[PDB]
Amino acid sequence: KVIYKGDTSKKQVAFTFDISWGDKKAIPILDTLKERDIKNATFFLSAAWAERHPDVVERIIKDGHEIGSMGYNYTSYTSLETNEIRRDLLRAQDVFTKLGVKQIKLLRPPSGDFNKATLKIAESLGYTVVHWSNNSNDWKNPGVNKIVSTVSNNLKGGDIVLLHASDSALQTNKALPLLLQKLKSDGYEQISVSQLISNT
Repeated sequence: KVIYKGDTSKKQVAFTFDISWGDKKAIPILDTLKERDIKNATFFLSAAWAERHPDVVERIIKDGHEIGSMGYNYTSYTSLETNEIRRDLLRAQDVFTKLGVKQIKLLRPPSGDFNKATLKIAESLGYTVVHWSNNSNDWKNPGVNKIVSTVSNNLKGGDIVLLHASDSALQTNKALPLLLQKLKSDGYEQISVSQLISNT
């Protein structure tokens, strides 16, 4: 009931960007996506961050991208009671609505940590939990070439690719045109995570 990937027999993939902190890297990444004509990437946002940087959220919404939740506080759901998790998710949705975000259907739990409890809660709140199938490791800043080869050497149809647009991502923007070119030249289509889910 978590989604790791979409239809493996079709040439559609989802680039996803997590943002848990920062005020410098997301906007240039957004400028790059616009310049390369991508209007349907997916961004998972910590709502504590979003509340502090509504200008960045505004830009994500304006350019057309899908937004998913990463809760409010950036602490692991596996280390929390049931009610604490529900409350974090509710606080987050409250913030997202005030920022004008279309109602959240998608959840990426902080740090990617979840268990059985988390999933049922998420289901109780109407959320689909989203993981990934292709980790760029861009948060490690291993070099542009390494980000590009990690994603592209392993690229399969249906992939959900993990990238970051937080201020930890020093090289993601530099890698992004090369990633998008690889997609186009090899006949893959970049779609949002919701588009990918419905296309399964």
